[PDB]
Amino acid sequence: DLYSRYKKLQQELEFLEVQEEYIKDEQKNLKKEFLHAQEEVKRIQSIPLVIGQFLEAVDQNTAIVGSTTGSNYYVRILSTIDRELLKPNASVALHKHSNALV
Amino acid sequence: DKKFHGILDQGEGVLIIFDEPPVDKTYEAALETIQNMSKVVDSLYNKAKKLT
Amino acid sequence: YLSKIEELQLIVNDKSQNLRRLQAQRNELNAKVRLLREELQLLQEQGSYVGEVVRAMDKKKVLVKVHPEGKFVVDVDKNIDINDVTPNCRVALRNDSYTLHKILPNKVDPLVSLMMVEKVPDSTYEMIGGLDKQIKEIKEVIELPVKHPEL
Amino acid sequence: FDYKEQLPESAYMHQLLGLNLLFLLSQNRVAEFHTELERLPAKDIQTNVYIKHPVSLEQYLMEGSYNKVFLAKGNIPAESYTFFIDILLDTIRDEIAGCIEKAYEKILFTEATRILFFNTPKKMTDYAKKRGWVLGPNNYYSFASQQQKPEDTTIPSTELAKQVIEYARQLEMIV
Amino acid sequence: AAAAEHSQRELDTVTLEDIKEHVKQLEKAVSGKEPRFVLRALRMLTSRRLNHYVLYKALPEVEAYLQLLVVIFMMNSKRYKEAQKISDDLMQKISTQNRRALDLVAAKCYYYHARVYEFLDKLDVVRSFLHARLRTATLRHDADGQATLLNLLLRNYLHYSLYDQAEKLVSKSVFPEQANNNEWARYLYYTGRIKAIQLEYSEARRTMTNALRKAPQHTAVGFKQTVHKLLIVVELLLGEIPDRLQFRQPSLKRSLMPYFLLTQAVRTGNLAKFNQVLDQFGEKFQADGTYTLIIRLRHNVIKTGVRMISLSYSRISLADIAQKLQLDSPEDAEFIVAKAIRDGVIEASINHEKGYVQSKEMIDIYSTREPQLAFHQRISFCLDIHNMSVKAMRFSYNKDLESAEERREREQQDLEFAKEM
Amino acid sequence: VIDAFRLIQALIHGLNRHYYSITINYRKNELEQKMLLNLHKKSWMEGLTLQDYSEHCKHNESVVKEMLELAKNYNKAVEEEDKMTPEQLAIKNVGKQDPKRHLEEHVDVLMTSNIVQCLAAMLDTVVFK
Amino acid sequence: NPDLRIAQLRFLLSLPEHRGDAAVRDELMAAVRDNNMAPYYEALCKSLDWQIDVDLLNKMKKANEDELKRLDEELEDAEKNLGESEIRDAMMAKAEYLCRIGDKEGALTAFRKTYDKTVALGHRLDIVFYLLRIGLFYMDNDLITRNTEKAKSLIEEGGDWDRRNRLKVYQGLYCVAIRDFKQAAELFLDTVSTFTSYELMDYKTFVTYTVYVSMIALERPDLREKVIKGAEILEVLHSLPAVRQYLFSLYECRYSVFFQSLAVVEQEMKKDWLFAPHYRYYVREMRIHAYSQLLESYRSLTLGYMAEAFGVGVEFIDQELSRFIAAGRLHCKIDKVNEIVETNRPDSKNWQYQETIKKGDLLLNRVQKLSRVINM
Amino acid sequence: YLASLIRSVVALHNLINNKIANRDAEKKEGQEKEE
Amino acid sequence: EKKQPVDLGLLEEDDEFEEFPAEDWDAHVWEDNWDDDNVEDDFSNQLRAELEKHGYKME
Repeated sequence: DLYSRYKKLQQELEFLEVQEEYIKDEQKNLKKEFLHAQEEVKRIQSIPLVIGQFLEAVDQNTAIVGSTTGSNYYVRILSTIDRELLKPNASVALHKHSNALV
Repeated sequence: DKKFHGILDQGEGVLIIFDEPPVDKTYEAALETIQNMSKVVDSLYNKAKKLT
Repeated sequence: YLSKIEELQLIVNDKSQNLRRLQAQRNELNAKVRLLREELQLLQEQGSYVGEVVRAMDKKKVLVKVHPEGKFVVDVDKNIDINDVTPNCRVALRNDSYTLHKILPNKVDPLVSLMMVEKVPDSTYEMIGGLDKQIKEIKEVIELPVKHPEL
Repeated sequence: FDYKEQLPESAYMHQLLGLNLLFLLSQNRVAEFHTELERLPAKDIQTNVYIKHPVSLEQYLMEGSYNKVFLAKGNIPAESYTFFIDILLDTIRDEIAGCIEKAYEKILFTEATRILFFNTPKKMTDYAKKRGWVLGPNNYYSFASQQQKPEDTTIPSTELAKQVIEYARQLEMIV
Repeated sequence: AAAAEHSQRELDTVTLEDIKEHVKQLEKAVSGKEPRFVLRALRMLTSRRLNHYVLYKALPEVEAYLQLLVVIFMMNSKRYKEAQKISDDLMQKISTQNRRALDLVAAKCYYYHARVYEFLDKLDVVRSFLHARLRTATLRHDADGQATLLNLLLRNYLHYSLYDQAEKLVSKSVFPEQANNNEWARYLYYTGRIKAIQLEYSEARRTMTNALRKAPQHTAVGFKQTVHKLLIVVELLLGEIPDRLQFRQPSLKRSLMPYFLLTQAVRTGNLAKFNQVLDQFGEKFQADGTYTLIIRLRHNVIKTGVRMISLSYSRISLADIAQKLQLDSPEDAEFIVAKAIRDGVIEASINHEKGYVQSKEMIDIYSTREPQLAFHQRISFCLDIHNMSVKAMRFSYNKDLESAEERREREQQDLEFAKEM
Repeated sequence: VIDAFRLIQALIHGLNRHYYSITINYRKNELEQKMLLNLHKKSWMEGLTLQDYSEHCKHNESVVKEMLELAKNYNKAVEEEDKMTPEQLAIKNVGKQDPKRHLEEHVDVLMTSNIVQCLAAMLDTVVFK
Repeated sequence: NPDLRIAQLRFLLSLPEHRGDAAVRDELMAAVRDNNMAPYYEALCKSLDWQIDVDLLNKMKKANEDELKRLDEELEDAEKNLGESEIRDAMMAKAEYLCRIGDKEGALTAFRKTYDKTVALGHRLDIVFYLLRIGLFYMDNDLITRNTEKAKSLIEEGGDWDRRNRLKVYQGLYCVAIRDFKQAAELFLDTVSTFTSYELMDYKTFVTYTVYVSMIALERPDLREKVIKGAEILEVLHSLPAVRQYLFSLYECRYSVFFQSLAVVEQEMKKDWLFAPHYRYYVREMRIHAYSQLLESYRSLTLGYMAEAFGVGVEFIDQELSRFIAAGRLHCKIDKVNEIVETNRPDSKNWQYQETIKKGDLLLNRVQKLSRVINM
Repeated sequence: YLASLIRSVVALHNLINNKIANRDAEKKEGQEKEE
Repeated sequence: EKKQPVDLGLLEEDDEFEEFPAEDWDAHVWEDNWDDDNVEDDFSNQLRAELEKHGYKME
């Protein structure tokens, strides 16, 4: 049985090798990309947006702001939003149609 | 009274003065940080015994 | 045994199956992160309309006055009852769909707001000496009357 | 050391073991010596009856010497380890010498006789020549004193950097 | 009654790590035993042989385990006659046991086997076996049983007087991973010890410190009490006084008194007091072997004497030092102090003809090299503590998939609507 | 963002109706890139330059000091949040500034900034002689 | 209350003995009678080891049963005629009665449940104050640290500066109850401006404490500033005739006498409780200071000058300095051959370095310890 | 000595949190394995 | 694990004094430590400081 098993395992030993060495690859190519997706999203910020004052945040990654236009919406907050700095009503950068907190 | 930082040598009838200015601030804040941490550790372990 | 036990030496190598095990998660976790920031286009989908519920009814659709505009009677999200929906409370309205996106938390109360605006010192007993007989009377006319109206 | 009462008796033990320990001292093998202590760990062992000679002999040179030398004189209640004595004796003196080289630069000859336990004045300069000690009319110099040098210039930045590097690896590799 | 657990423990007979869990409760499964309850195994089961064995005293994967229950039964019953004989019959069967899982179970077995034992036939005849399968299991790659067995034979060398045999034993040893922290500390304990007796202290403090870390707590006292005894000794010999918060921790403070009477002797640097104390508590110190360690201190005490006499005096006539240290002669002194100087203790010189020590300064105030090393060493520690925690912490990991198809479709629909508009 | 295409968000204008999109790529050279690499490089005399020490000391004295006040913050957050959840958590930390990301982030500057300065000297002393 | 004095006198009886069988013991017993105490009588008897009159115990327990019965009954009538602020008060009399009956757990629980009521501030705070009070009474510690935190919050929220002062008197006295005198310095020293909390002790006692600790842990120019020039002390420090005499002796460079008064007061500390075995820590330190203060103006001075000043023999003086020099607590160093003493100044770094490393090690040992625990 | 050190504390605290998530997790899973 | 620990403890010893200690098995710790040492020194010193000076009075 061995000459079929004891020998058919060496493959396995390589499977962990084929993948053990490749696995590090995803860890490695992800981190470089990790900086991409974060930067690529920068467009979300743009430049000609509509300032708003912060109101309240339903919870994680959400809140209700005020629009200078008078709108007041439940909007979404970019992962970047160095939160800590979100008192109770901030003048705030608003995406226009994505309409969310920049 | 710590006024001018020196010492008298009565053997020779002399007065020495010094220019002190070494009480370093950095090292002080470092020691203070160790205190605040030594409080945080205890409080951290107070939750461990509960989670373990 | 010769080759027999041999299988064991290499068989135990399964250890590498776990570490990679730590990898997958460890690796899959990034994939979510790297992919998570991809749906960021979602922010573009649209916006959300908070709203002020006038009240719910029959036929299935919450009656509501948003904010600048006015009253709309509109359907809810499937994930909420009509019954769990009370009057005077904020809720995410699907913007263009003008159906409930979700129900935000708190409403703020009006009577509480009135009380705040009045600002009448919150005074605890232990701070008024020379006002017992009254207090007693008060207790008699209020505290006792309530604590045990059965008295 | 084998289970028995009539087997382990012979007083050739009591003298022989002590002889052995003393051998180990003679060869400057301290590791083996203390290992032997742990071995012999004779529970029912009063003080050290004869065996204090090598033990005590060791403990005292763990520091002082005069007491040790005294032990040298007290082996003559003993055997051919006198030869070992003449070993150990010399084995001590260099020490004092190797001590006093760094101790202080200046000795009157009679004082060197006092330290090194000579009963002779000429044996001194015999030894000092053998030690290469320039002698000035009974008064010896051991100069140079010290070269308080190496103010750090080879392992101050070449090691730390790697350390830093390491540390930073310790910081980097931490990933 | 309680035998249900013994049956419930048998429900751990499925496969592999169950045994581990099976052992845990089985640790406390020995609370209740009756000889008639022994007949339970008689009804539990080869079978005939088992029954016979039971009778004498008074499925296989659990056969070994029930044999454990037989040993536990006997040993805990005080009765050595049947207990001892049984081990010989039980130890053999379970030993030659051509099973891999059984090796783990036998470790508890061996743990008792040596224990009750007394002499040669047990130190010698029983040791040859532990080394035998020690090699066998070593090739069988069962970590736990190995480490345990190794510990047992080490403990044998130290019930003997042989440190060397155990030392060179270590020299050819490789220890394995997957362990039980208690066995791990048993090792580190014996290791540190023999490592010390051979004079090398600075690596002993290490292994004993680990014996403090890796040891469990609950009530595992006597091991801590004992070790500490060795802990205090090493810390003392190495020349570093331990802090009081040591001689007063727990119930052990009642046994550390001797060592608490040593440091008072040592710190003061007064020889006569030391010696007198050694005579006082000697017998007490003999019940363990810390004694012959302690009797080495006569060097350290005097070192302390000298260092204190140095810090508190710029120059002293030899006469006075010889008076403070009670010693016979000045000639004795300058040997002792001449020695202290070479060891980088005093930083002095000696004026011989006037016979007074004169003492070096602290020009070495801010060496900078010292604090740096101490600082460097510390940083590596914080790092490791941060690396190990990142490699361990890093391990309910599943249930992953953001985005969606249902919603995506909805979004698409919305977009289409917008387009239409 | 770049777009190239020819006739027959954007769908409002008939991306596919009046016109249609195309695709884009970039012809390259191993050198071109090599110039661009030095874009975010440093100078020459750089690497051996040692920022004003005295001034640096302020960073460690001033930086460490600022952290000290935080040290207590982290203590209060562990002793507090110690008995809560994540939804309750958002109320706490969306408001104020948890001292966690401050100690870890703050340590970053001290670590690398100090190591570079320490390392720089180690080289100048041995090398430059 | 419970009146501390019971505890202080108790400790007095414990003393190295001293027996006696004088004022103390019968003072205690006298306040068992009028206090119908019990949990002592067994607690104390088991401690001191001198019980008798099984009858007296029974009488005390009986009357206790009577009143606990009564308060329980009173409370019962309230449950049917509440009386929120009232109920809690009868409770305050309950656990309070446990204080007169000096049973810890009981007043503890009683008070706690009264907090669920309390509602106000003086009840939810001052009651806590008493709860800790018990702490001071028993000679505990943690039981207090956790409650001084509570009151700390209650005061941080609102309250006033009247409760904060008593508070600082408690915290302070506590700080003295440990080796923490620095924290007690400012705390107590600042407690002279106000001290309505005669609950614990009188005013001149307190005075002696704040002056003691002040002398110990204050600098020379801030000693002159905050204590030697204490408007509230001058009128009091004239009321005394011991600590003050020492304090002045120092400040004014009149050493030799300073010592005598130092020994005196030492022989007055071992009697107290706040110090208990600290009488050995205090004097040790007060020895160093003077030696320090004496040298500071000299780069060299001769022993016989010092010994002469303090009025002791050389050999003993040398023997004393030998304690403090090797520990780097004193920047002197001695030359016995010529009987001379020269002073080597210390470097700031040398100070912190030694302190930094010590502190760092303490944190490291604690970090690792509990690391392994959470690791497994 | 401060940065590295305190930083290590931060990892430690984080580890503790993880153990919290695991412990709670197995409790609920093993709970569910009942039915 | 606890049981294992206990077993280990048992093997390491029993023990005589350890048992006694266990039987005895409190108190606190205060804050910090070292070095206690002897006592009855200060007044002893003064008792001698007198005597000393008294001897020096005798001088």
